[PDB]
Amino acid sequence: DVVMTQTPLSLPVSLGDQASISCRSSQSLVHSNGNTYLNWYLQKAGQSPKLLIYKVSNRFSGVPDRFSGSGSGTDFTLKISRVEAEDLGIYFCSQTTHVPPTFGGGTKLEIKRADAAPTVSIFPPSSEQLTSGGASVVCFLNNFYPKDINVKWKIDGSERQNGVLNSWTDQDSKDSTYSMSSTLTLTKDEYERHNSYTCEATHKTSTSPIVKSFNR
Amino acid sequence: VQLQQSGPELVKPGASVRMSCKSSGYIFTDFYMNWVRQSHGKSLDYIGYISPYSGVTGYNQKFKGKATLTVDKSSSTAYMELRSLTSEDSAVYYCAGSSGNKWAMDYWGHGASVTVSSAKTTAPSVYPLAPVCGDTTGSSVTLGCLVKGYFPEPVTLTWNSGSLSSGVHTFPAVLQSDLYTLSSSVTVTSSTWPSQSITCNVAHPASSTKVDKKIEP
Repeated sequence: DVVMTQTPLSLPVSLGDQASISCRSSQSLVHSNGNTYLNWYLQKAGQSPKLLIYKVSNRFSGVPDRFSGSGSGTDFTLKISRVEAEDLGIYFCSQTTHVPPTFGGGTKLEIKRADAAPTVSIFPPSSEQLTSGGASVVCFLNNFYPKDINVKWKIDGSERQNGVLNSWTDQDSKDSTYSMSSTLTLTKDEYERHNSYTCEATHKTSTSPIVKSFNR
Repeated sequence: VQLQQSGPELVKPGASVRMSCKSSGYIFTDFYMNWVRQSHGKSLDYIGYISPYSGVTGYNQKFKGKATLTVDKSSSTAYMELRSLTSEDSAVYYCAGSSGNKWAMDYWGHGASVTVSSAKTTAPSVYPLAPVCGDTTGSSVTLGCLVKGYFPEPVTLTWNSGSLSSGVHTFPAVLQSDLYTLSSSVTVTSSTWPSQSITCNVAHPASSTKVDKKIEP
């Protein structure tokens, strides 16, 4: 297995910049017959991958002039000249030289903007649920940038992980933010057993954590 | 060159699911049908390939174990059978054609999710996340709706039968143990709420569930 290593994970650009992506191999992809089999794929969200460039510099029929690849042996690059909106997606490298075929981790290009601190909201359990025997507390953390946040729940000062559920927005095509939900699912008796519920968002926008709590 | 693939395949652990890819595009191009796996969100693993016009089969030696490749070349259909399935195997599975020197897959099918769960069509509980004392950001009162416990995916969560769009944020459905969970928020002026109905509105159409839930004070 020839390990592929694409960096960075998220390349943030603005429209019309150059996008530069690196792909490194655990050994030469130059085949014993002179050809090097390094391939690049774009997967736009909600769709499949497509062949942008096989064998390091050849554009597959239909790819535009703004995608051209370069490199040799173990180190390879894709440079997008002017990032249009339809170039946003996940770019994956592949090597077909050795068995098995292997791909590299992927690279997401997200549009840049300033920061945005998360607007947190903490939600007490619904009456309807407590009748059904459950208690789940939801924190909503909306419109922030970058996609990097830490959310810790603290049920009476002490923190809790066992039983957290978390989900994510991709980039909003309005104001290029991310949003998140964190649902701590407790049981009616754990809920009755305890009183203050804390939800904390640690992210570059505050050095001091963004906090949100309630007491039952 | 176009490729035909299977439906989503919801099954319980211990299953031997079979998917097919019948291509109708690459005829006489003595090509290969490729199969690749796409994990949750991004990661890709190669499974193998089969030549219709020959019967040449090869596997990533780590899938050589859970998959097998078949081709009824006449019918243009080549099948992958994933036997012994565990929770992990819930992913997209891709078909892909390759020809000539490129050694690149240029034509990928549409994909098929093979979701594994030991549960039958559980309809969902839907709960009102009225801002039970987050109090105010002046302007911002963010309400929510918690759809929890359904199976399988999807649900259609509108807010006020479609005319409440701006400020909505529905998060992707993640599976608590075998069952799904989903929530949306709706963010507003301090005067629509409480004065006007903001009803969360869930249909889980696979189980004939339709539920409007009013988010009142």
